[PDB]
Amino acid sequence: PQAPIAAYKPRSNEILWDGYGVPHIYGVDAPSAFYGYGWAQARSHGDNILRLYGEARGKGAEYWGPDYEQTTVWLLTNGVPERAQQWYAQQSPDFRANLDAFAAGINAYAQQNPDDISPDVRQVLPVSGADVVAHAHRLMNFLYVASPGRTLGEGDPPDLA
Amino acid sequence: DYFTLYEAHLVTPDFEIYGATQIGLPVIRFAFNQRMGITNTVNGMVGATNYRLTLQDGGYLYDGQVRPFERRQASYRLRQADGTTVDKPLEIRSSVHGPVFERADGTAVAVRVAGLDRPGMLEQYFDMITADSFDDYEAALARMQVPTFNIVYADREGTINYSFNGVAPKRAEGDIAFWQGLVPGDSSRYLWTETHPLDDLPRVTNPPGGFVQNSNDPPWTPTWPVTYTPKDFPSYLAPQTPHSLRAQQSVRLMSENDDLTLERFMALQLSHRAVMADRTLPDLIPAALIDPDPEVQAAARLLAAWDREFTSDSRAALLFEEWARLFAGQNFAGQAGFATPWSLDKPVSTPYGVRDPKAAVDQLRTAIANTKRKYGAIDRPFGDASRMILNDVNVPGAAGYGNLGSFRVFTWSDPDENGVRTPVHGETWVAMIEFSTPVRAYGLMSYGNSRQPGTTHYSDQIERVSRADFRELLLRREQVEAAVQERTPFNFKP
Amino acid sequence: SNSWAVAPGKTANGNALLLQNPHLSWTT
Repeated sequence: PQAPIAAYKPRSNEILWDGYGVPHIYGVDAPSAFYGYGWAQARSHGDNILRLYGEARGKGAEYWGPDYEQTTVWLLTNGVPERAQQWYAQQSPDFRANLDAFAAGINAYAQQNPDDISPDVRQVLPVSGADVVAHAHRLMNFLYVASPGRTLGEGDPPDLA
Repeated sequence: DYFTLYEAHLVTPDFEIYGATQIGLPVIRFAFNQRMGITNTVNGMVGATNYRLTLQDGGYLYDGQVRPFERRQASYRLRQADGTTVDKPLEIRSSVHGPVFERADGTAVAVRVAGLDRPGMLEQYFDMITADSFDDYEAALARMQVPTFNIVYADREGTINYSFNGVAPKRAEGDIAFWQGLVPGDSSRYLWTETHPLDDLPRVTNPPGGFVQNSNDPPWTPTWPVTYTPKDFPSYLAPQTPHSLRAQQSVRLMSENDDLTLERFMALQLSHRAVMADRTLPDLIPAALIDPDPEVQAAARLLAAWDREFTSDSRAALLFEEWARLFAGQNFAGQAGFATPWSLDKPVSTPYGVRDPKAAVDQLRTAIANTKRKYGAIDRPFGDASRMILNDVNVPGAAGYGNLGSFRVFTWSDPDENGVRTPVHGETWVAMIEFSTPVRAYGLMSYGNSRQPGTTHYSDQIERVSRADFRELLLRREQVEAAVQERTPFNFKP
Repeated sequence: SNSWAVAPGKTANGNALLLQNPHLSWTT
């Protein structure tokens, strides 16, 4: 039959980054790997991650003003932030700990490297497991499946680069 | 912002995942490892309904009676130009269907989204990509917590699978177009409450043709020969519209080739054929050569000598695009110009031909003018106008628009004042994996692995993309140790 | 986006092949 190659068994927690900035995250258990993964993402994409999490809280208008307001109304009206709190509580305990670790990795990157976080997303920190669930919820159900454009009778895709 | 991908590799004593995912997601949607891997494409699963309400006496009409709205007074803060915030009131009205929005034209619309009771999306993906076997993969998929996407799977035991995945409401009538528009909001006739389980959805496993595929086409030729037809499923799951020329190429590239190597598989992915030129130039060229305008004749001879590939050195491709914009619309998806219409009975060789050659030559006349205005000439090299530019890296483009038949896609922008255009959409994360022992995998990310200011890892892959020079993906510890340039120890205490 | 999976019988070496190929915005 032929078995696969022997799985590697990490003995310490470390990110080995290669020459293209790809993180190879080794964790001694699941929560450690998810923490490493959040650290890495914060390093490579921290600012836009924090912005996105802020929006998924329904706090885009509060944090960043009128350009974020229609998304705020869409998400609050569709009850997205509160639903994310519920989905978060409804996680299995083990997976919840993975989500908590991921969020803790982001917070930790930011805390250790505050120079790398843009001023106007600093107010988003700290992030939580529930923020992670919320961003995924808004992406899947309220961008991919149900877009504001199709409900409101608008059209052209997002426009903020 | 939302759509940006990131490449990573996670290893613990109990699992290993490699691949790409949308930033902010804690699981890898485009994942593989030593055992298995998946990918995704958009299927547009119609997971929500927008209902047109009839407003009457401060409520809405429903099954013959006026019914009051669920109303709550919420609020949010709005940041002012001077850094303060003000409290803004926000009424959240709701009907039995769901939350109510008012369009600018006065239409009251209630949106009803399925699967709001599915908290396990992230965990489902996580269990899918760390599955020990295909049966475990399928049991995870079957939970129905991932509300959309075509999802394709392969593994080292030899199994492949395509699934038209998502959470689809059960309805008793109406086709996809009906349920995509405004459904009447005045009757329980159209109020769905249940959704389809996985075995109600189009799926294919280890089919006789020995491959599966999806290139955003409706799921009716996921393989060849097909294993089902549209009448085997409810008419509201997916459109029965003409398959794009890209999707037609997808089927051909897989079906017509055999004894595939990873190398050949990779070469086939670079396919950048102007299939639309194959379908139209046979009728267009002779019609155009009849025209008295010497510029149209010259345009016709330039197109006739073209090998119909979107290569960097092509002198005809820009002109051909501009003609196609008119003949088949700005999206290149229009069908009214063809002589022989698309048919599911000939799904990779229709539509075909030019219905009205004389009108098409008039379109060519206009396209010549459009081409000179956009690009400075009718015969500018494709890859001199089409460039991939990140920071100070500026490299020649190749391949192009999917609806013209290019498999590898670069949705070129409108040109600037010098005729230079760059990709707004297309190839991002591209990986090809063979589930040998050990696995062998290659990939590239067009726009690098970081977007933080001053990073050296935003523009460092695009030159390799311009030459299809793929990175070997490094999953084995010893490979990783040979390549490491930075080590970040960490420790996590809950 | 594109997606391919190829069964062992259609390959020379006898191992399945997978293409991951999402098409998304560049947002340059």
